[PDB]
Amino acid sequence: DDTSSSINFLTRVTGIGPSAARKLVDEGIKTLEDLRKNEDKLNHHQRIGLKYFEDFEKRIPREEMLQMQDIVLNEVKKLDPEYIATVCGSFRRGAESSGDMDVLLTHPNFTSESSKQPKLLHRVVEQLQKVRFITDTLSKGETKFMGVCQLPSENEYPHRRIDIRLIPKDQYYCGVLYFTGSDIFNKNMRAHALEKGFTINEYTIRPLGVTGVAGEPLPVDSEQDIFDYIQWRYREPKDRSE
Ligand SMILES: [Mn+2]
Ligand SMILES: [Mn+2]
Repeated sequence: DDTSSSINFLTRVTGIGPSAARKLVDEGIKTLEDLRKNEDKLNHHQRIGLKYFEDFEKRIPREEMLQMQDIVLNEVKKLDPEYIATVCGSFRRGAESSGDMDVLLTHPNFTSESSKQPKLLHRVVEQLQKVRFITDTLSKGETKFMGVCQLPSENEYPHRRIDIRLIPKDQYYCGVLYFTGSDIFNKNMRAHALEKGFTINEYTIRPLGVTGVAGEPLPVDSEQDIFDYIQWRYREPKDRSE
């Protein structure tokens, strides 16, 4: 009812999951002013979401993402040019506006065999924070970081969501592909690959076999190699709507 209407509002909060939104109702937390008066019931994540609830509802204009991406890129280069960093999402596809910035990141040092190099990501984050670009963190794993950022005012920008992922270099490409979408796109493509006897995922492309349950990741060094294995002309991201 007008109360279910309540849980619906909660979940609008980044961090607030249903079961998590639910209990807060059983606590008599419904509107938002409720929540502000009740930070203590919330985790760091949720607190942040709450913190930026408004802004988080606003969309990112690509004139904005552009500058974002430049900042992110120039910072990572200065730390180690051997760093690969690509802003994926519809944004990559040319989208006129975006919801959040999401950066895929890699390094040759780091590969699907290593698997343990937090410092790799961390250093970036830190450099970003030092920059005053990242501004808060919702969470922050060895391999992933979700947070907030903001362009630099000279006089102000909204705070945006940002995600940074660390992928082993031998998996990066697929991943870039993958986070590039669109979803149909991925779908049609894995579909195709399959015709051609190949199985793709966000991590790797693999040849199938008899009975079907098969594989063993082919080497990828670019998105192109993906398309090449499946012998499909290469689609630049803009041409990826489907
Ligand atoms: Mn995202
Ligand atoms: Mn703001």
